Amino acid sequence: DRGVQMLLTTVGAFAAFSLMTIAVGTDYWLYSRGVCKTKEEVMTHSGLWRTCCLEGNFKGLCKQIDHFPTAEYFLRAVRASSIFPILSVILLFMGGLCIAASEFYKTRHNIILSAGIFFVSAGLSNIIGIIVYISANAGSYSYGWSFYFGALSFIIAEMVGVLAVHMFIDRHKQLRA
Amino acid sequence: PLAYEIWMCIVFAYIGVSVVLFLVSRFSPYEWNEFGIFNSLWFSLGAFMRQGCDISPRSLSGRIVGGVWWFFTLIIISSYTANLAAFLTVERMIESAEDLSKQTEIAYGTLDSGSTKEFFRRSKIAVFDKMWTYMRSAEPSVFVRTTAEGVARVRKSKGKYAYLLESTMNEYIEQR
Amino acid sequence: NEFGIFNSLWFSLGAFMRQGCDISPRSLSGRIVGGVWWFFTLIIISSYT
Amino acid sequence: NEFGIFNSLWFSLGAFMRQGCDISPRSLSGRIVGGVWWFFTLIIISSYTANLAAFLTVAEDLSKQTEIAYGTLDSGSTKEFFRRSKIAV
Amino acid sequence: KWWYDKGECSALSLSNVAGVFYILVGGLGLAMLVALIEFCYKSRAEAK
Repeated sequence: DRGVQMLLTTVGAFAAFSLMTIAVGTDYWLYSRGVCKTKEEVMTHSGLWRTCCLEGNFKGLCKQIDHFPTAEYFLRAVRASSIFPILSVILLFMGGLCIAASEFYKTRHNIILSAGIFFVSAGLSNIIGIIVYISANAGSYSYGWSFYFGALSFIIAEMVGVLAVHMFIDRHKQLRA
Repeated sequence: PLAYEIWMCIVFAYIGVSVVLFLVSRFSPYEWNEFGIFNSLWFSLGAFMRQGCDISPRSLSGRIVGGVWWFFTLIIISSYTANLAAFLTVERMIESAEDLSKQTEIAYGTLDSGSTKEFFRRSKIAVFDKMWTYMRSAEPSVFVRTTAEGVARVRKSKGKYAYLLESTMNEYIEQR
Repeated sequence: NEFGIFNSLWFSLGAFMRQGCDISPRSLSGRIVGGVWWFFTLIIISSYT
Repeated sequence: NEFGIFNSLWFSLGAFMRQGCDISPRSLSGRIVGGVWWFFTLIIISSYTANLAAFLTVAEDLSKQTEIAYGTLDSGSTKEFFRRSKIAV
Repeated sequence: KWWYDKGECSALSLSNVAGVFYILVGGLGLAMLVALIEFCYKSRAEAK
């Protein structure tokens, strides 16, 4: 039905925003074997910003990752900053705002398209971020639940985008009726 | 042949390429089979498996998306085949006493009172003389008191220990 | 659907030899079958080469 | 002949990537052009894959380039030998 | 004794193919930009 599409779109947008924010915040991205804090080796959370000790002499201690020790330097810069994951969160937020303004100040019909473009772009930004992260780490291990929260954020966002575009298409079909 | 993350990102990219092909192909109202979401997913899957198409994008934006997906597919599939071949080719190819004498990190010993220790002690070959110097100086005493002791020491040293002994006992052990 | 039994056998043979199709399943179920056959073909032929 | 300049470029790109065609030249001359581009693509892509499979299976600058810096012990036969030398290098 | 006796010394990874991913996402973005530009242009033309 047409009335449920807006609910699905809005609830999806909220879910994607929340998942991406939690992932950018939490520290469970990579279960590695690292140093909990310097001045030997144990399992570590190693989230996006801070690597935190677990199963150790002092389990629980968390420190900031030392991103730095020319293409390699530029990658280090793009990874130390999380421009891509952060940009994904910003874009999802703006998409949500558009969906919300779909009703108030209605009949514009381009605000929905804007929502869709924002959701799809957030997805692309999320994938670029993941590739930068994985490439930056290397040069055993495992990926935590925040990394998969990020991935689920990408999938939900792409789906919400498809729904948005579908809604825009239907609105113009009605307008052309 | 391809790492786990490569497969994961191939799937994420497939979803993204399909969604963008659908968006660019159908969002504009000034364009009203063609690529709906279902047909677009099919086009992308077929392209990755190099299995040809039933439709292809006709617009500039659609063709940009298609072109990059085609290039990505060529590099990834070629790399899968090349690395598989490297696995199989290489597969078709320390293992001596000198390699043991050279490696001092790995510890090797013999029975304390036996023809092996005497043979190394009275030897005149350089390799065996180097081995004898190592054993006579390798503290703690690499020497054992029984063959089964060396067997257990090797089986209980994370491969950091080697035992020199007569071949008949090894033949019996490998067979048991 | 131009997919009788003879056409189905041709679609499959062609897909295995990495050649053209001339028809592609249009329904959801047909598409599932085609996708798995495509993946199977890719792995087996790459391995032969 | 639906081959305009845009469609010609699409046909060629798709042939290089060994992908779908969706339109094939019907004339004799179009087919000559297509055939040679096909052969070129087969040899070049086969060789890309073969050479990747190889890649994935297998200085005197001192004086021959000053960027690298070289020196010796201050009081030694090496410094004296260089100081007493007469050879070009 | 003092020289020889003292001797003391495969699966492609994203890193190997990251570039092709970067190119893909770059292309996806360019495509979206081209489409939006065409839409905005044809929208103004729809005014007249």
